[PDB]
Amino acid sequence: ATGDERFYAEHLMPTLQGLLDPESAHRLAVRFTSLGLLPRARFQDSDMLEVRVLGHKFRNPVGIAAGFDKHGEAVDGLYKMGFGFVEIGSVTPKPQEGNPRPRVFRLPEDQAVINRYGFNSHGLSVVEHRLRARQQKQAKLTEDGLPLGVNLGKNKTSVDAAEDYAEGVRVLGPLADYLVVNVSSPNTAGLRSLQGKAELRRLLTKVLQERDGLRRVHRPAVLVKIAPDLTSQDKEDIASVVKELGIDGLIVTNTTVSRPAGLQGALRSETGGLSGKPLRDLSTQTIREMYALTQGRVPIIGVGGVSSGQDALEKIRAGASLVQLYTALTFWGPPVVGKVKRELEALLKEQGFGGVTDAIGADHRR
Ligand SMILES: Cc1cc2nc3c(=O)[nH]c(=O)nc-3n(C[C@H](O)[C@H](O)[C@H](O)COP(=O)(O)O)c2cc1C
Ligand SMILES: C/C(=C/CC/C(C)=C/Cc1c(O)c(Cl)c(C)c(C=O)c1O)[C@H](C)O
Ligand SMILES: O=C(O)c1cc(=O)[nH]c(=O)[nH]1
Repeated sequence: ATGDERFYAEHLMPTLQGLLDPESAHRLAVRFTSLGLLPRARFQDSDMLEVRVLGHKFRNPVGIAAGFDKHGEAVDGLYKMGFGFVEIGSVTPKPQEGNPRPRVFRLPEDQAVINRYGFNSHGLSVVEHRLRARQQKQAKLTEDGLPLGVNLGKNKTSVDAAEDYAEGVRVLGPLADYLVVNVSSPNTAGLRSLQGKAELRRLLTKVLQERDGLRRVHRPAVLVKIAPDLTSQDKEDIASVVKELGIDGLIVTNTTVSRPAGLQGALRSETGGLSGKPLRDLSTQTIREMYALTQGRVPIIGVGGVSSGQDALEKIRAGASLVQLYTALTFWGPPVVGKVKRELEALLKEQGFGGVTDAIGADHRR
């Protein structure tokens, strides 16, 4: 390990967290990142970490999960941090405030967070203009193995969920390498019901028609982000719809409304989605299930509790082609990105994989 990793993890981050409420801390993190005020990213990505998936090259398989940069303000700073790809959002069609404060909570004893933001969003028009200001810069980044994802949500008061997602495809689709249909936020009433077979089929048919209507150079992959709290029936149904419609991939998983036995944080019974270590293995097992149900033919972005190279490799071996993290960044700071990549490379070598690609779904072939 490096000195930076230790300093951030043991001293700087815990000290700053002791001084700032979680939302203020988040806002400062976005601001600092957007301005490029970050420790020097020492880790050079090796060829072993390159993944080709979703019609793109990814320089490394470690991305920033949705919810950190909700409004597309810090994309370049996130690449500077060493992320192989950036996902922004969720973005709603109209601007909306989200829930009253406080709405984010740290569980330090669990290395977890609970949030109930409720899709606070600058809205499609603001984010569209923000991305347009760097659209050609992004085109070059994408070509150089650094793709951009855009995660779409729906407004609280909308009377037509499918039309909300359709508007997101039309407005932000042309600026994204991939789009995410987020039907798994636990913080918007009725949203998770869109994961049901009939609702999902209707919704995704509309989303895919809108995507297919975009010009070729502006036509993103479409992925669906799912909950960790689905029944076996729900998962079978999602896999069936994914295959029927030719959905490009899955993001597995969002936060959990479960509260695993053993949580110690004083704030464990706050309403919202739980992220970080207590989610890790629930997410891994959901990746494992979804990979098997889709016969390994549908790319999966694995997310939930990734804080180390071992966490990343477990999700990759379970069937993820790429991974994302968020909560680990909140505890360990920017050095966690290089840490995960360096550990992942070392483990791939130790386990006799030629690269990340060889390890994808390896557990299913044991
Ligand atoms: C504060 C916070 C805000 C989030 N906002 C979003 C969001 O807007 N859209 C989304 O799809 N996921 C959102 N997520 C979920 C993350 O993208 C990710 O699925 C989840 O936190 C698991 O990863 P982690 O354990 O590495 O944080 C959010 C998570 C947190 C902690
Ligand atoms: C350059 C940086 C300075 C960070 C200062 C700080 C105090 C971060 C903790 C933190 C939290 O405590 C919490 Cl609760 C959240 C949600 C977030 C959400 O992002 C979060 O970043 C970052 C590391 O990129
Ligand atoms: O905005 C939020 O509350 C939010 C959205 C989401 O998809 N996941 C999450 O944990 N929080």
